[PDB]
Amino acid sequence: DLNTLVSELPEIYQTIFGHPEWDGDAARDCNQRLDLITEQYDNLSRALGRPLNVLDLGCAQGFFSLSLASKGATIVGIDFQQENINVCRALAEENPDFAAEFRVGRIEEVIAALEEGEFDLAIGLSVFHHIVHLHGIDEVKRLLSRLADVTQAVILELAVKEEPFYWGVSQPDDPRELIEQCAFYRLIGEFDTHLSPVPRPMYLVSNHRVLINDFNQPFQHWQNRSRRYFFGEDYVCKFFYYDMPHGILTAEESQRNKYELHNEIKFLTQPPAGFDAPAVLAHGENAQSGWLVMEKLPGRLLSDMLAAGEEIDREKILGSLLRSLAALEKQGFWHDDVRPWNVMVDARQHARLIDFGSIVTTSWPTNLVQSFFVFVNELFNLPQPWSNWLYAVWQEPVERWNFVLLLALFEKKAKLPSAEQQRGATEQWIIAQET
Amino acid sequence: DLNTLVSELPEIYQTIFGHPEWDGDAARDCNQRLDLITEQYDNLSRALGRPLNVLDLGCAQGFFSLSLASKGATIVGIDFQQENINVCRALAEENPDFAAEFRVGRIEEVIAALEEGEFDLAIGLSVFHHIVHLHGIDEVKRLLSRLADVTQAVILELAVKEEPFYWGVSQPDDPRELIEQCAFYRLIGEFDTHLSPVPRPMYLVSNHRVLINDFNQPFQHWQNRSRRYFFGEDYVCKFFYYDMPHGILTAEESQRNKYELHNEIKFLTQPPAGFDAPAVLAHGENAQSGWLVMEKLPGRLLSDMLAAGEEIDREKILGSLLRSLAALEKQGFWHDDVRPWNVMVDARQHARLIDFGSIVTTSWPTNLVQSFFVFVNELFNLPQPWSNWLYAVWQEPVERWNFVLLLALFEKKAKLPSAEQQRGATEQWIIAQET
Amino acid sequence: PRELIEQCAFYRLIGEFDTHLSPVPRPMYLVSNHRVLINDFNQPFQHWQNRSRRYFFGEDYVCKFFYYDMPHGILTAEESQRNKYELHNEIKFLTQPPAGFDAPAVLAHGENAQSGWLVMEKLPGRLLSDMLAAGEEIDREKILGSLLRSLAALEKQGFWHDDVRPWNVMVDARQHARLIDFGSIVTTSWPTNLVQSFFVFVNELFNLPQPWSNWLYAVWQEPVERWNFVLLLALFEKKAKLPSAEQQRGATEQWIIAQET
Ligand SMILES: C[S@@+](CC[C@H](N)C(=O)[O-])C[C@H]1O[C@@H](n2cnc3c(N)ncnc32)[C@H](O)[C@@H]1O
Ligand SMILES: C[S@@+](CC[C@H](N)C(=O)[O-])C[C@H]1O[C@@H](n2cnc3c(N)ncnc32)[C@H](O)[C@@H]1O
Ligand SMILES: O=c1cc(N2CCOCC2)oc2c(-c3ccccc3)cccc12
Ligand SMILES: O=c1cc(N2CCOCC2)oc2c(-c3ccccc3)cccc12
Ligand SMILES: O=c1cc(N2CCOCC2)oc2c(-c3ccccc3)cccc12
Ligand SMILES: [Cl-]
Ligand SMILES: [Cl-]
Ligand SMILES: [Cl-]
Repeated sequence: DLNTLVSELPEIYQTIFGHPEWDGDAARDCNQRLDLITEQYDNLSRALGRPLNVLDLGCAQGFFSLSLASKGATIVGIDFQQENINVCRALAEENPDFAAEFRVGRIEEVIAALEEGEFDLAIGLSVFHHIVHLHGIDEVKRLLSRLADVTQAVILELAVKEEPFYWGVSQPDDPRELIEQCAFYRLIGEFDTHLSPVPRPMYLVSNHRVLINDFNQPFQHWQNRSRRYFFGEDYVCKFFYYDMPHGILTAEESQRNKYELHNEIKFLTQPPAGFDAPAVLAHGENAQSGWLVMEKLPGRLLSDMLAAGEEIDREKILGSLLRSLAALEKQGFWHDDVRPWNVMVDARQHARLIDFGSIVTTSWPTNLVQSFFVFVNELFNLPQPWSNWLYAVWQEPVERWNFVLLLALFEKKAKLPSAEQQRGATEQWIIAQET
Repeated sequence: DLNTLVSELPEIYQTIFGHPEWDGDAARDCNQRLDLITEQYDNLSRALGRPLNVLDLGCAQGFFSLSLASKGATIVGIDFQQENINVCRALAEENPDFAAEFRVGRIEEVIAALEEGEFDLAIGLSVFHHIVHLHGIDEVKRLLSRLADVTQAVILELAVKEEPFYWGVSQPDDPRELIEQCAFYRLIGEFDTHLSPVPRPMYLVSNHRVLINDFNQPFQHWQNRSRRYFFGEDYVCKFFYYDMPHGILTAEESQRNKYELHNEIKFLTQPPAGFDAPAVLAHGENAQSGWLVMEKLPGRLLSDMLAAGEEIDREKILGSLLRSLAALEKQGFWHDDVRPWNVMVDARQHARLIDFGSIVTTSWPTNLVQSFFVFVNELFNLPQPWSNWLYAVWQEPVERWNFVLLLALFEKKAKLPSAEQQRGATEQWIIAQET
Repeated sequence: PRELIEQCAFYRLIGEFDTHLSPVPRPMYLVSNHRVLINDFNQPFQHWQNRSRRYFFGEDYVCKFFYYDMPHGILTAEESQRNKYELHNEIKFLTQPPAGFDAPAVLAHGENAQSGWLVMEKLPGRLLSDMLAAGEEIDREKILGSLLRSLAALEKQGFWHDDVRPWNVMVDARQHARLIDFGSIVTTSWPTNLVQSFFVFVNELFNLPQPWSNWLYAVWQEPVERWNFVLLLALFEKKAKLPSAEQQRGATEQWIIAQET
């Protein structure tokens, strides 16, 4: 009988599915977490085009398991207390069409035994802090990595050290230390536990997909540490953290990240005429982070080609870059931050800027022209006619320095007088000194 | 002045009796516990026919003490904080007709000094976990035993390990480990502490009385471990636990207990004509347990008589049992589970079944006839004419096996042919093999 | 060293090397969580299951992988040798099946000192033991008849299966059953013992209502030299016409079978 199985629960942690006579007794009503979890279930189910297999770790009285089985999910619920599992099976028996199984088992053993592809979605709500408390942080991170490795998505609600209880003392400094080794993660909500005023963050995590409410796609590789890049078949997703764990970002740096991304979004959604910019496939910002999905460009980053000493055509790289810098300038745009790590080189040795967070609209623009000289020097130090080019620019009154001029003198550099035949000289040492 | 004594309380744990200006400040309102405690006070007072002497251990600000003294109880309240006792006496002085005394003392010392008969009822609400936390579980069990030994009834509210605080870690696995050595105990409610979402069970416990809301009587002995039997002057109370501590019962076993008792109740309240069944004096079931009070039968259990090798008349035991089995069968009833531990033998060597939880109403009934053969063998291996009896039954087509037939062949067994003169033979080895 | 890898899905010792530090060589293992990597058959699998036998399931194959050499006390000399014998035997049966019996096609096979493997076409359905445990609905008529029909066909060609259990039988969606573990196939009062355990099988499958009990009772009346699978199948097909067991003495055989079980 259910009355008996319920009374024997050491704790009525969750709502008893379909049995509201216990809602007043449940530690946690579960409706807020459920609303968020069903939404993420729908997203991933829509993306995969089918009902999902769901794993529920530390599933307690089965509420999220049954509730998802109710929407047509196939669920396995795991808990290490026999009493919790007894209630789960009795509830599944009241719902014989739900495809729902429950097992007494330890989460550590189950994760060691999972096979990639068995489950699309795993949920682990308020369970891992127990494992943290007994096995430590490193083991939990490896468990969580493997859980992300073998599913499409993981949803975690994580207890935090700010909670007032003795076990809080064993928690990482920040719940993100448990998951930051995973590829993709995004805070999706914050929940009241009824134990204290400190809420628990809920995270959506994946080692296989970009899971953004608007764009749900596998990626095949990813790279960095408060910016992440996910590479899919024809996209790059640029993911910025504003809110970072630990001392990582200063107020200042969070705000630059935010500003740079907002700015990249604004530039790319309304590019200037005369400039070829990557198409924007999706974008969004929230308190913790912001993201931008773009069409993916071919080639390698210039910094890589220089580090991994691969062969480069500096004429073609400089000319193509300068041509775009001049086109930009004609429309009243400039790039603050022209560096080898911001430039991509395609197979035909043509270059383009890739980080548009540093695009600005307002002795301008002499400072930028100046650092471009440095850029040129790092790119190589200067042989003729490159040195002749720089020397001609140095002879210009300063109010004439701009990118149209830089480009025009670059295109005629073979006809310009020989710098080493003049005094000359100076400008050599100035640029060399910044570098 | 009371204002002062109250402000000096380290904690306003309870409502200040008669002073509602502090109800907003009290940790616990106490009205829910009080409602339950007054009800149990009334029951026991009605059964003893007089006002009760009540002991209140760790009585804090005196609320339950004063509230019971208000209904005419004589109360002694004990607490080890001077501040709590100061408030208790000032409140008793506002109520000079209440027969109420308060003492600063330790619960451990007070219980060591109690004399049986001084107090009818003791209450210990949310106090013993402190003693558990300092002296351990074994000492607390002995304290609780002695408290049950020297009173008629004890009411305990017990903290549990599921509560979120550091001291929970010192608690038994299950609060019932503190009391299960006591004879009678029954969960009567579950209370919100305002420290957390985990409620505290309240237990009614006795080493002298069956305390069932409908039947409140001394018992003189008791026996077993999820079934208990209390023996009073003309009753047996059969008490079944559905909800047990620890791994004790499986879902399966709780449900059998429930079903068996429900079934015993249904059979005994409407017995078949032609069968003499023990009269039912009271019965009830709830989530944790169920109980049945019956008139008490004379004699000893057959299993005891066999173990303690006391002398038996197998003819009279078998015939009288068979006669009742046949009468039952005629009315469409059978007993699933005819064993020596289910049979009682009176001084005239006549036997009767005592456990009717295994009574059923639907090749039936061959399996039962079969195990009866085993029963017969355990009871003894077979000399003549017993073996001749079994051999005759074995010769019957199976659709004819039933208890009327078993009884009829048993009564004529001295005239039946000699089994050892036939082949014979088999059936000997079959039964011997189950056994 | 296998404790370091046995949690991985697929692993196979491929050699043993001299380190020049000592006379003790170091094993080399090939390990995968995604592919069956057998020198002759190299394919992804999508799931796997058990603990000295492993099963890998790919799109149209099952790979059956037997360990002869196990870590720790796991297998006795005896048990390694049974594993070896059972797999060798499954290979020999399946590569030359009897006419009149439909057997899974063999896609690859091999044995070495540590282990042996067999890749077969994959059958549809669920294992009978699962359907009984996970109490899913079954047609015992169709399961028993189809099984018996194959047991009789086998017997006609001089083959028997030693070990007919729910965990050795697969049931397709049309409730038709087939044997799946052919390591227990034998070629030589035979075959009474097997007929006997089949009675137990029948009982576990359910205890017996009519006409099932009538079927068993008829068999029990047969002189023992007549017990075989052709007979079992023939009496099973006519069980609705056989006399009622409970109208006879009867009786015995009920208790005998019930007692083994
Ligand atoms: C705080 S509750 C959370 C229950 C449920 N996940 C929820 O949030 O609604 C933690 C649950 O995990 C279970 N649990 C804790 N550690 C576990 C482990 N190592 N393996 C399996 N279950 C565990 C406990 O039995 C308990 O039901
Ligand atoms: C949590 S409060 C409960 C008060 C009261 N029984 C109630 O439930 O309303 C525990 C009380 O027990 C008292 N106390 C704790 N340990 C004690 C001991 N060993 N002897 C006497 N009093 C004690 C404390 O002073 C405190 O008033
Ligand atoms: O469109 C892009 C294509 C790439 N390439 C595509 C092939 O993989 C190597 C990187 O990278 C981009 C990056 C980037 C970020 C980190 C490292 C390297 C490149 C930033 C913005 C846009 C792109
Ligand atoms: O009416 C009854 C009388 C007794 N007797 C009465 C004298 O004391 C010995 C037991 O016992 C009963 C038991 C029982 C339970 C445990 C042990 C022994 C008996 C169960 C049900 C009914 C009765
Ligand atoms: O062809 C087969 C198909 C299957 N099925 C196919 C679908 O997955 C469930 C198992 O299983 C087989 C097994 C087996 C081994 C372990 C568990 C269950 C089955 C053994 C031999 C052959 C097969
Ligand atoms: Cl957690
Ligand atoms: Cl307590
Ligand atoms: Cl704490």
